[PDB]
Amino acid sequence: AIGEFMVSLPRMVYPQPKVLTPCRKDVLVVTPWLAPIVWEGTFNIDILNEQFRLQNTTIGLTVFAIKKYVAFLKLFLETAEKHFMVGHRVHYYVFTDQPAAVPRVTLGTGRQLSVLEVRAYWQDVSMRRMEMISDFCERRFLSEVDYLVCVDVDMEFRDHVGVEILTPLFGTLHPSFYGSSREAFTYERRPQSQAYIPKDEGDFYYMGAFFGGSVQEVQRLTRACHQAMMVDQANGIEAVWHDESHLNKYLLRHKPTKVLSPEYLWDQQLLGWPAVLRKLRFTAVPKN
Amino acid sequence: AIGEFMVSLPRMVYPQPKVLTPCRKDVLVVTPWLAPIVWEGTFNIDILNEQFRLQNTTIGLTVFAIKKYVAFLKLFLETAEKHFMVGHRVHYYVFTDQPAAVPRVTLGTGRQLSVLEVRAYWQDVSMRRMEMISDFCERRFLSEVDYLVCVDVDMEFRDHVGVEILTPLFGTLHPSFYGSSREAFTYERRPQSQAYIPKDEGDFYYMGAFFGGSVQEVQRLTRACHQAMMVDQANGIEAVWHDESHLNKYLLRHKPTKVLSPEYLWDQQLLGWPAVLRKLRFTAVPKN
Ligand SMILES: O=c1ccn([C@@H]2O[C@H](COP(=O)(O)OP(=O)(O)C[C@H]3O[C@H](CO)[C@H](O)[C@H](O)[C@H]3O)[C@@H](O)[C@H]2O)c(=O)[nH]1
Ligand SMILES: O=c1ccn([C@@H]2O[C@H](COP(=O)(O)OP(=O)(O)C[C@H]3O[C@H](CO)[C@H](O)[C@H](O)[C@H]3O)[C@@H](O)[C@H]2O)c(=O)[nH]1
Ligand SMILES: [Mn+2]
Ligand SMILES: [Mn+2]
Repeated sequence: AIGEFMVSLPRMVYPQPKVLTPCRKDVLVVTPWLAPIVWEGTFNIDILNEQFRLQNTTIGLTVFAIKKYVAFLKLFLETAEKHFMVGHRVHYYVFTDQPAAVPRVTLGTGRQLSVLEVRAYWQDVSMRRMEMISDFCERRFLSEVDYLVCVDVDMEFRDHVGVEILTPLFGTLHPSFYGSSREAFTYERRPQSQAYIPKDEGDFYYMGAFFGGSVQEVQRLTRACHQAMMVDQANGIEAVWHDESHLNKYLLRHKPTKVLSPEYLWDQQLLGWPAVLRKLRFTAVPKN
Repeated sequence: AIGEFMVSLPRMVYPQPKVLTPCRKDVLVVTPWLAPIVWEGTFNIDILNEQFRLQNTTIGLTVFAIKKYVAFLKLFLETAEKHFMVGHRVHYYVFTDQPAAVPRVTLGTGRQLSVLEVRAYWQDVSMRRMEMISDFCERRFLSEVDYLVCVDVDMEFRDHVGVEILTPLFGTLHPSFYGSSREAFTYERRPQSQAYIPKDEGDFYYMGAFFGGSVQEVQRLTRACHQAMMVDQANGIEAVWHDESHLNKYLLRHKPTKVLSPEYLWDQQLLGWPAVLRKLRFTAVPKN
């Protein structure tokens, strides 16, 4: 449950936070709109686990595995079982055109998986994830989970991804652009697109492969992006990076209440393991 | 309004936040439970003003001026008009035993003041602020304001205090203890008190002179503190720092969603103007 009466935390013994000692001096840990940017060292997971378990939090995880991408499900789900929200209630929603190709993955207690069949297939395909999350699953998600997390399938968990990410609305810093100036961001730059962002605007470049929030906020985001993509289709334009371009426009105009660092979306083959990353949590798998 | 549909921000031109450049390297800007700690340099007030004005936010400010403390009202209110939530809707609630001693202070547009008469007077006096904020003003605050801010009167505003503070629940770092280790904090240490905190617990020492949040969360806090103070009275014990001791116990067990730095509660006569304070926003007036 979100927003409901919160019982007291129990007594806990942990290191005192010290006002004159930053957790991290090498990175920005809060946005200019006072949203935490989540890096290792910024959170005490024991405190957060307590807070979220006291609310009996349920997290939904959506993932699409259409056509050949069903091959990625086994590693995705098996590593999610090792690293994603362990100890919390989790409901996986696997959207696929091949229900029989979903691997039988053994789940920990308090965790469940639903296979949701969708159509095979390009413009309706580009809008598929945003449309599916909003238009068709609206009522189900509201009844079943407190938060939704929406990720790419061509990925594996290598380390902890937990309740530190949960908040009304979050996006994730794209691993290729976190050091870039805004003029270099690959936002949609054509004013004829609903995703248009001028060269003097932009906070961050968020990747389309990991976003989430409360069910209400995720449905707001996905509905807005779906509607904007439909306008573009009607006007004969497709944004340069498809749903990611629209996600970036949305998060510019509706600031996220947390931002995940690139620990949460990394490609080691492409980008190595820089000093600023203490953990590589959720990482690209080769898709050639 | 809180928690309601949020319209898009307009286009804004402002400096890009840079991931590899902290706003502040000299202080902790986020707690281990991912609450921002509000210091100058951590927020873009233009973004925040936009967000809160788009919600037509109304802020209530409670202040008690009983017996000789009515003398502090003129400077308190006149400086609040210069610095507190300017541009936003503000409702001052002045609780006093001398309604006729409230100074006639000229208010900016969209701002109003209500004089609420209370009894003169020691144990019911110690609980007065927490009881008054909870038990008697519950319905009125819910109908009239979105956030409540609860402050001492023996104070003046010298610089901006604005919507950067607003959040479901906040406390303020006590200016005398922000560099102290938790064992040195003047928490109530007797296990016979409801305010008891052992020497190995505690995040911060919050001052009783500036706390706030949403109306719901402030009523939860003030009700809990009032109830705990009544238990102590029944058991023949008064906590070492009265309502502040109880506030500290509450905020240990119910973590605040922002923490205000000592910019927001300072005594220059006692503590000077240290390098870590870029602004002195709300400061002690002599009360001899
Ligand atoms: O045949 C398919 C194709 C895709 N998918 C699904 O879509 C997800 C994104 O695609 P991909 O990972 O290739 O792109 P990335 O380059 O890692 C991710 C980026 O590029 C996309 C276009 O390829 C979009 O622009 C997206 O917005 C952006 O983030 C993929 O993980 C699957 O869950 C599927 O199930 N079957
Ligand atoms: O005759 C009075 C006495 C008080 N008040 C009201 O109470 C507020 C707190 O008291 P004070 O500022 O003296 O204490 P400080 O030392 O600045 C504040 C601290 O000490 C308190 C006891 O004196 C409590 O322990 C409190 O919890 C703690 O923060 C004061 O600002 C007035 O709004 C009033 O209206 N008439
Ligand atoms: Mn991908
Ligand atoms: Mn005072």
